[PDB]
Amino acid sequence: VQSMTSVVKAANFILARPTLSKIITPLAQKFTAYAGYREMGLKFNDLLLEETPIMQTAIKRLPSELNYSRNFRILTAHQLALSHQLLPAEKAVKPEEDDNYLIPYILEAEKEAFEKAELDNI
Amino acid sequence: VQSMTSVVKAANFILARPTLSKIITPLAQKFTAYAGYREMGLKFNDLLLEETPIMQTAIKRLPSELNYSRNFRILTAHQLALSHQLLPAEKAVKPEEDDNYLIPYILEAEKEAFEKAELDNI
Amino acid sequence: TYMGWWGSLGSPKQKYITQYTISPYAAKPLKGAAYNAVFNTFRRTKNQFLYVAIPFVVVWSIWTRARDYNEYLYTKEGREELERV
Amino acid sequence: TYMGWWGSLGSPKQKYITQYTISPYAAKPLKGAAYNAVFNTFRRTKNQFLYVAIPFVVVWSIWTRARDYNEYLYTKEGREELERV
Amino acid sequence: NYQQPDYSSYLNNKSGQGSRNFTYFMVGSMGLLSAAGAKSTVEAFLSSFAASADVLAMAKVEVKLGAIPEGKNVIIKWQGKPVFIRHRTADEIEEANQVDIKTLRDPQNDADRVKKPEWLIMLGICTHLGCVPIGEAGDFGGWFCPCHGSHYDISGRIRKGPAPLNLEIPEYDFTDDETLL
Amino acid sequence: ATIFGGAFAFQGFFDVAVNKWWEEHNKAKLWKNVKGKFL
Amino acid sequence: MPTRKSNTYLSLVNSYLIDSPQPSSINYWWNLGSLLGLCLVIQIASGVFLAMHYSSNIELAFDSVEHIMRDVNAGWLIRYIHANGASFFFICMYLHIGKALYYGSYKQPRVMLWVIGVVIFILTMAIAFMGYCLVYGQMSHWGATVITNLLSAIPFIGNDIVPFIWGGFSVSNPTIQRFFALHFLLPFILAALVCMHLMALHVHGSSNPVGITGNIDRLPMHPYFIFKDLITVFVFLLIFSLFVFYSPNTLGHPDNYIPGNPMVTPPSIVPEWYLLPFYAILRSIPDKLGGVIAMFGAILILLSLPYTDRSIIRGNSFKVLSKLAFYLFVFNFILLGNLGQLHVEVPYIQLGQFATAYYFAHYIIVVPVISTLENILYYIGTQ
Amino acid sequence: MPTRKSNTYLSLVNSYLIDSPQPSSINYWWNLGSLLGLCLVIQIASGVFLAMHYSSNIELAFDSVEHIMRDVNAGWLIRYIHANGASFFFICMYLHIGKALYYGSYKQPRVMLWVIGVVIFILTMAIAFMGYCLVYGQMSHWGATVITNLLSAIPFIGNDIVPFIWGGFSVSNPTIQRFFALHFLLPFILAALVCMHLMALHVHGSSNPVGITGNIDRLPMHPYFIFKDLITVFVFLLIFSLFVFYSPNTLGHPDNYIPGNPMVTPPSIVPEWYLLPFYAILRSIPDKLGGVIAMFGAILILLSLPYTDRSIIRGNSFKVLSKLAFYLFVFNFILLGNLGQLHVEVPYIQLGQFATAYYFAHYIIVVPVISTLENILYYIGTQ
Ligand code: HEM
Ligand code: HEM
Ligand code: HEM
Ligand code: HEM
Ligand code: FES
Repeated sequence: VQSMTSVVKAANFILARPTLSKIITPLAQKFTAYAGYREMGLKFNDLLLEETPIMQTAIKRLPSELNYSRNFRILTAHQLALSHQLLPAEKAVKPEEDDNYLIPYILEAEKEAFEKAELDNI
Repeated sequence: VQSMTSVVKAANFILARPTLSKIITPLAQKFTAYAGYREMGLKFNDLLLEETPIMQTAIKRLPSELNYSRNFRILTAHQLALSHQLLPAEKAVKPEEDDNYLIPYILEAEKEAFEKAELDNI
Repeated sequence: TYMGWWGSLGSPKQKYITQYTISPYAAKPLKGAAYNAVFNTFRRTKNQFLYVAIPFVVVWSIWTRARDYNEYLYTKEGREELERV
Repeated sequence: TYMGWWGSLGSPKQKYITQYTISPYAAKPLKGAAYNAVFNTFRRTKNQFLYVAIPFVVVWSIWTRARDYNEYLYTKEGREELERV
Repeated sequence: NYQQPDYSSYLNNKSGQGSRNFTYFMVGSMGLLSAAGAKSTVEAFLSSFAASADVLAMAKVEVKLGAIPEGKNVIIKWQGKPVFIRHRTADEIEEANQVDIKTLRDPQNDADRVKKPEWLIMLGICTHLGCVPIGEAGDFGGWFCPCHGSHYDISGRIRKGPAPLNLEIPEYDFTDDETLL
Repeated sequence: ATIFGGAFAFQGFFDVAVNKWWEEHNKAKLWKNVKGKFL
Repeated sequence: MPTRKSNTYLSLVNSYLIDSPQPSSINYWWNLGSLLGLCLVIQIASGVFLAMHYSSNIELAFDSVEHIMRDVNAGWLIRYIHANGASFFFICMYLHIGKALYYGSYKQPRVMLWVIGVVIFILTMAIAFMGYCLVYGQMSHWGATVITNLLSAIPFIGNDIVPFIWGGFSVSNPTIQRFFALHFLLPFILAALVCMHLMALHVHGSSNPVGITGNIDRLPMHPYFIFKDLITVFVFLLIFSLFVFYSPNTLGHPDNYIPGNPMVTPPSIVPEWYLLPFYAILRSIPDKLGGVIAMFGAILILLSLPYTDRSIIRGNSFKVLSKLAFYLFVFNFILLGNLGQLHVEVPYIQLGQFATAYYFAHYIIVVPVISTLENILYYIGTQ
Repeated sequence: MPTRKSNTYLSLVNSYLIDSPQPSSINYWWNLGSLLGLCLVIQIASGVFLAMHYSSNIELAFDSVEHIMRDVNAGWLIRYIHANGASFFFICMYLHIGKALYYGSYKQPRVMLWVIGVVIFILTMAIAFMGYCLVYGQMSHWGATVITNLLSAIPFIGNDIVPFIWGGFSVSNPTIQRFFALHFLLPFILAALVCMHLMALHVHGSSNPVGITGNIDRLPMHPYFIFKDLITVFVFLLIFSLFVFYSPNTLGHPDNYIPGNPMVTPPSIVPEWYLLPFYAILRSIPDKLGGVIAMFGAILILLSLPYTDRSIIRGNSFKVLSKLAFYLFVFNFILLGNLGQLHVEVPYIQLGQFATAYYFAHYIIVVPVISTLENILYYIGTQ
């Protein structure tokens, strides 16, 4: 698995340089729209692989409102997959609501883990 | 398994009659002496089959001092059987100390169970 | 582990979500089986077609080229090229 | 159940009991194995002998009488008694 | 509490106890169809245990009959078990002439135990713990079961021993110098 | 139970239905119907 | 947690082998269980190496066994292992039943375990018998024939079940082939039953020679009862080697080395020794149906035992009369086994009838009567 | 507590069948496992009924199979089952691997499970191949011969291991007998491996088509996904009947009905269809040692897959590029299977080399590269 630290490292490596930014970012939005997760009510961070101690810590340190909203969105996605139907365009998650809410907590978890690893090998 | 209530019923049926008492009771003492459990520190009521709800309740309702004494006697018996040795005659449980300490609680548990069964079929 | 039993499945603290449902014996079974199995199945196939068609088109084009070349090789006109290989 | 794992094996509240022991490396192995395996083994056999001897004596007496009678039947002097049976 | 979602369209039109009755009907129909299919499959598989066509063809095999010394007991191999074909002389027939309504676990006579005295057919397998009897050790003059010492009469009747019945007579028919099973 | 007995009902029903439809669809081909011509 | 607990498979191995809380007072008899498992491996292991050379066809079975004996490199060793190891499997299983009968291992908390035990026993007997039928010696063939003929005594289905058992009209090629298939298989069903036995043991743990609860003083299994199991295993293998390498045919019957001939019965029909007792019971009852019913009861009555044993105290170790009764029963069982191999003769028919009578009387009279009498004697003695 | 939880045996059956908290969003693909288990039963069931009639001798193997087909009552049914059911066993296993590859069922919490999966796969192939060798047709014999000749390429032990496999100097009676024994056996080892598979599944549960955690909405299994299992099972049995009863030899090869003759090699040697892909890989590499290593890598690289998959999101259902890569891989695998049966000819040698190259490149390049690219694309798009 790739760490959010490394994913964000690469993403900021690309975003800083105008040529790669202009080429990719339109392709990034196009890929995220064709991904089809937004049509099921899921934000991107709902898709993240929860089954890891870092990620488990990240969810365990979410605020109350974000935690409950995530629970409801995951349940809605499960129900939609269960009934083989999608949210109408008006009810789907819009690009501006895919706000990367969980990334900061995962980054903090990885920062803690990386400092612990570095200091254990001081 | 024979309910302790039935065992006491039979025992008093025998004891009440002087002829049967005079015949059995000497054989009763001789049988409990030859049984060999007393030389291992066990009183009679230590041998009782613990793995029954009635018996388990009876143990659960023992006084603290009797409970700890029973625990130590059982532990001593286990150690003796483990090391293949017996207590010296002076340390073995004398006939007077084989005092039937647990029977009252067992009989109370049996009485409660029998009352519950009788009323459930009223 | 990441999945306990029913009492504690590892789901985060869930709250404010109300789940309504109706019993069977009181719902129309196969409510929209006929219409859905056509329209929704077509919709799903439309969404997922390209992912199966582009790889299939590529692989089957390669296979067709190889098969046609092999058939051509073993003919009275493919004898020379077969010898050269 | 009637036996849990190590934390709670189902034993009653146990208290006031102290257990002492010494390391195996600090203890003499097979101390009185020579003397024990003779004297204590003889003691155990003495205690348990009658329970194995009386049943064995009864069964082997029955077997011996049966075997001897069978041997007697299949002989020139047992011919008549065999015929009667 | 609050306003429930409207299920009007999802609600069934059928009676309260009727729809569950129909559900029972189809669930039981599924169960019993599955039981019938399982019965068919299990019967088909177990039918393999039964005698294969080869074994059935091999059985009911005629035996090469013909002239043989009177009183001599021939042996055959019909259906695995030995067949003790004996051409008992007229002396054996005369001995069997003595009727026996008692002292015989199954009173019978050559009237049914053999079609003709010149050709006697009888399976050699004993009754209790089926074994091949000795053809001349019988206490009654016929076959003897060495395993238990049982004695088989010249007519095949069980005279003594642990015999549960009499010497079974195969279903072999007779013909002109041939055995027709 | 009644499962054992009921299975017979369905097994026999399907078995007889098929063993009555088959010898009607194929009556012109089976042995028992053709043997007359060669006898 | 340690790797031996976090991992699922290592967690199971830990629960059953490393940390299983055994009582500290268990004798060497409790090692027999392990031996049986080891034997179950041997029977399988060596067994799998005989199917690699055994040809199940009737006209090749005995010759194939002889090919194993004389031609395969270690074939003689594998065959002797597989045979004497079945004999030792049954020795250890009889000891494991005798222990469970002496100590009240069959009583309230462990009845299910006991039940599985009985089933295992039943199943094993079949397996063993079926395996014997594979050698197709004289004794092999005629034992198969006698078993099938007796099973033909079922009231109505008997006449129809036996041809299914034979696959023909007598013990022949289909019978031996199907016996080989079922004999290769049923050992794995027995492994499954053994796993069920182990789960039913683990739910409540094992008993004690003293009978009282062991929860007060239990010990782990890895330091203790693993190196006790090693002692028992090496004693087992030492005696097993005394048999396999020296006098390997002592337990077997010589007639089994005569290729099976349906037309000539051997002088006497006897199973392998471990089935003799039941065989004796079978011949004690005259009626064939009665004989089979009594034979199967001779095993199934172990199921009745946990309920007929009315003793408040588990086990025999502290009971005088019950110990005499148990040893009398054991010696009568050995007497039945001995009568199994003896001919039906004047004294022995009556002796076998009496032996079977007392064998069943043990379970249905002596155990209940003696247990109740001893309960009363205990209570009167202490007062 | 309910009897389905108090009793340990019923407790296990409940934990796995009646109350297993399956996620509510699983497709019909998750039913394949049950089918595989069902097939494992069928393979065993019919299998146990074929060994009751199959004679493993080389001079009797093919005649014994024909005796099953022609003489045994339902023998034709049992053989056609045991064969087409193996073909369907591998159809369902390939579908179960395809599902686990599409959805990230091999990712972190279930890596252990995945490993047993692979082992099962490997083991199964052996079993199937070995069983096929039992028919001892032309293709059976020559497949055994080719396999052993290829295994003869091990650097030093190769010259010595092959006689241990052959049990002689060429595929002969000992080879067929040992194949029969190990083929009867290894299915039970596979049953044990399937039990381990189910344990590793139960520890962490099953995944979802959406990939996200199912803990938020999990359903029991008795009223849900047992009746879905019945749909999948009955569809499986309906297609299995369309094959077994109608055109049962479609999946097999006609040359397998010609009794094995070492002195005449058939025009072409192909495994049974489900092993064709790997066979193709074996021929794509010229070196014999290279070929066998490359093939076993083609099977084992599934183990590397969970670590080369650098995807933060489980599964392909929400990934554009990875879905294209997966379907391209699946179609290349079918292309390899197709090339397996085709003669080594001018275009096909190069096409097979390229197909093998891309097959391995999938795992070691495309999955990591595509997963990393899609992680970056996801993060950039949301921002
Ligand atoms: C392959 C055959 C068998 C195996 C591998 C097996 C396994 C075991 C094991 C591992 C133990 C624990 C160790 C011990 O208590 O000695 C045990 C105990 C036991 N065995 Fe078995 N068993 C087998 C057959 C049988 C049979 C046939 C019976 C009775 C008919 C039986 C009755 C018991 C009982 C009741 C216990 C519990 C002992 C106690 O708790 O006091 N077993 N068994
Ligand atoms: C607890 C399980 C088993 C028991 C108690 C057992 C016992 C026996 C016994 C007593 C025999 C008679 C052999 C003789 O007297 O020469 C036998 C034969 C045989 N058994 Fe086993 N067996 C078991 C499992 C297996 C297994 C798993 C196999 C796998 C192949 C197997 C293969 C055979 C074979 C091939 C024979 C033929 C005997 C021969 O050729 O010498 N058995 N078995
Ligand atoms: C997953 C497990 C198994 C698989 C995938 C499998 C598959 C196969 C296949 C494909 C064949 C080729 C048969 C043919 O082409 O005619 C075969 C043959 C055979 N298998 Fe299985 N099998 C399995 C387990 C078993 C088991 C447990 C047995 C137990 C007896 C067994 C017995 C046989 C026999 C006797 C044959 C010989 C084929 C014949 O005589 O027609 N198999 N197996
Ligand atoms: C007899 C063969 C097999 C049986 C009976 C079996 C059993 C099962 C069962 C019951 C499930 C749950 C239902 C499902 O997820 O479809 C499952 C899932 C799975 N199967 Fe198997 N399995 C077998 C072989 C394999 C093989 C060979 C592989 C891979 C090489 C594999 C990989 C998996 C994985 C990874 C899962 C977990 C799926 C998930 O959680 O999304 N299985 N298996
Ligand atoms: S010989 Fe056993 S009863 Fe006839």
